[PDB]
Amino acid sequence: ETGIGTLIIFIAMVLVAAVAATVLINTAGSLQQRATSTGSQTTNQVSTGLIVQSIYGM
Amino acid sequence: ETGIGTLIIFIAMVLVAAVAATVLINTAGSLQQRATSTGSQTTNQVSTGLIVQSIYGM
Repeated sequence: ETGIGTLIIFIAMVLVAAVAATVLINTAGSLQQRATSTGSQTTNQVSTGLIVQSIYGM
Repeated sequence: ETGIGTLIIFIAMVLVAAVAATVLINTAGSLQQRATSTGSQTTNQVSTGLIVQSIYGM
């Protein structure tokens, strides 16, 4: 009967959907750390600087 | 999955803002030295002079 064949494919459908879910989570986690670090590094880059007061010679 | 594309463009937005920041700082530093030197050179120019006391002939 059709009942047996339906159950077999059902298991396969669940496993496939889990794979695509894993890709999206892993990619978002990788891009999270890069975007956070870039923002913090740029903030330090703009604000920091050195200034010359006076120059003397002998 | 709108979250993925958001993070990618975010990185680019930060980098562009850093470029425009650099231009303004570099230009102000260049104009600083010219404006300082011109003031001091003019102060010397106005105040300095020579005077003739007396002239004799033989």
